[PDB]
Amino acid sequence: SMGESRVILAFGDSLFAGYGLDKGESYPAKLETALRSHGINARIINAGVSGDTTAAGLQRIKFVLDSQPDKPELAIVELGGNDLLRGLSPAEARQNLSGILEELQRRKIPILLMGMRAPPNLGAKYQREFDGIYPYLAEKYDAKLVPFFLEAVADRPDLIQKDHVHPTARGVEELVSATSNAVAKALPAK
Repeated sequence: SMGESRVILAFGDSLFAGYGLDKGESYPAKLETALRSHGINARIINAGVSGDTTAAGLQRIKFVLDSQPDKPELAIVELGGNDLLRGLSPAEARQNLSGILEELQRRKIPILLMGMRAPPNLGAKYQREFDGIYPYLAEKYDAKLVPFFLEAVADRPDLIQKDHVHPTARGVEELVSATSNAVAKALPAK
């Protein structure tokens, strides 16, 4: 094919950075290769930063854009999962994401928003509020939306890395039942 590659900014968190994966296995790298099958030669800027919250993304969006030798022709924005992990306000996440999208819109950079979904641990009230920020933002900022970015792995635990293992409250009881003898034995008798 003719011509320089199309520049895409992948602006996100550990899901773009490729946490736990080897070189070339991250989503932006594999997406770049897959776009060849759509007739596209892309250079995807991997601006994923592990642990980035929406506020962290807002803090760096201008710097990331100003650092580019070639202006992005599309920005893919994938943030909010870390806000969920910290239990942070969904309203503040929406406000922070709004600031990111406003900067992209100012520069006339098209936006694709990757929708994030809350797990049931925080409760239905928080989950409904968090999930709704993405369709709201896509409408407000004329962005295309992938409603549920992680949908394709949602029912596939075999496709999810084993790393953090946080017991549930019932899981904690299981650990206590298995380890209390050892604790009692390690404590000097009174």
